[PDB]
Amino acid sequence: GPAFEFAVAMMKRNSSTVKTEYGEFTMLGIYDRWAVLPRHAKPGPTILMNDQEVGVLDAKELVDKDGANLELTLLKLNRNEKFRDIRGFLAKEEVEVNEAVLAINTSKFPNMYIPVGQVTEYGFLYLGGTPTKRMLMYNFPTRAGQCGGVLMSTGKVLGIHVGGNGHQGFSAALLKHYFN
Amino acid sequence: GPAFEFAVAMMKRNSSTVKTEYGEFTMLGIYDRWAVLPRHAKPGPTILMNDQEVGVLDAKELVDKDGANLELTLLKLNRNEKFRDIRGFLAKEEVEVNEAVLAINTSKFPNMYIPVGQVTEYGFLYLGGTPTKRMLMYNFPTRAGQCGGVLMSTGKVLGIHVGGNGHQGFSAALLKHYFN
Ligand SMILES: *[C@@H](CC(=O)OCC)[C@H](C[C@@H]1CCNC1=O)NC(=O)[C@H](Cc1ccccc1)NC(=O)[C@H](COC(C)(C)C)NC(=O)OCc1ccccc1
Ligand SMILES: *[C@@H](CC(=O)OCC)[C@H](C[C@@H]1CCNC1=O)NC(=O)[C@H](Cc1ccccc1)NC(=O)[C@H](COC(C)(C)C)NC(=O)OCc1ccccc1
Repeated sequence: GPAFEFAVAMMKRNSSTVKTEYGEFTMLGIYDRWAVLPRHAKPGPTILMNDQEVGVLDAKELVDKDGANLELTLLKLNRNEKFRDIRGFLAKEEVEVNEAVLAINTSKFPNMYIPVGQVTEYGFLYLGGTPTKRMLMYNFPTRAGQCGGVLMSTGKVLGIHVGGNGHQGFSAALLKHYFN
Repeated sequence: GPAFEFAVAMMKRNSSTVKTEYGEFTMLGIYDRWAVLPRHAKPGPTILMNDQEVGVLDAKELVDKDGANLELTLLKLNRNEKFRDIRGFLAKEEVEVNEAVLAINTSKFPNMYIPVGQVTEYGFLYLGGTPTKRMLMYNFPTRAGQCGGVLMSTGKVLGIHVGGNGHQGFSAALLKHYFN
């Protein structure tokens, strides 16, 4: 009940629809001009953000202390408007919860809110052939076009949805310390 | 974008979670003390409505002019509070649209909003072995616990979700003339 309302306010204020040469994704703006997409979105020097071309100034594919893939790209947008700073709402570490909401917003799946239930610290996953770390697993979403979806509980942003197989979905943990 | 907002206001004001001896469903209140569930929910003389026992005074399984199943039960609740009258928001006939929202609200799937895309007049269906009429078909929902979900576009309630198979979902058309 509350998770839904937090989720709507967050998406309203910080999410956008993004098209890359590789598909349509949900994008979350974090602070300043920095936003986040799944690594596999591979944004080029320009993206379509809500139907509008927007330059990308820099794009950092995140990896851990040994170079393992984290499956997220941080992008800095070439736009004058700043995002509402939501770093305070980011989890400091991998979070497990009994109930979470996955919020997806594209032209194909507009305003989609999915209660995903239990979210567990899955850890290492061979995702699309790529060794990936800091995965959060949940049951019951799992369709093309949903990546970038934002995983949340009341008052926290836990992750960004990056993959799945069957009734299982996987988010990359979205950690406060990634930002700066 | 708009369909989502209409859908939230409708669920907020007219939907409830119902447990019968046969499962958990979304229930929509229509006017006065009359509400609607899928036929297969088979409500008895008492139901749990939002965690609270509520008497049922009468329950009518709808069929057409030749006795074909329509897969809906109209129930009259033994409670003093009246529902906000939404008969004005009901479709007068089977409606086809390119984009619709399916809204499901239970303790298991709270505050779930699914953009289901194209909704077509499927008509006759052998649903769970039962010959059923006035079905609306859409692609991409389709899980146990989602029946009773309310199918809507901006400003109209089209149907109530009753079945599915694979990536296909089916609503019973919710027609204005059923009420009175
Ligand atoms: C979101 C992005 C998209 O739509 O693709 C455009 C590039 C999409 C979401 C998943 C598809 C099925 N369910 C989903 O939630 N993500 C992907 O397709 C992932 C893309 C990718 C990520 C990381 C590295 C490289 C590519 N790929 C997968 O999720 C992949 C899908 O495989 C198929 C065959 C089901 C389509 N899944 C995967 O590799 O899972 C391995 C696994 C996990 C758990 C148990 C068994 C196997
Ligand atoms: C909602 C109610 C519920 O959870 O069951 C508790 C009683 C549920 C929703 C569907 C389940 C799978 N996807 C759904 O959206 N509804 C049902 O289970 C239906 C119950 C019912 C309705 C009407 C008369 C009698 C019973 N049953 C079905 O949807 C049925 C499911 O069959 C399985 C094997 C997939 C579980 N589906 C069906 O009969 O479809 C026939 C069909 C339709 C189109 C193409 C091929 C076959």
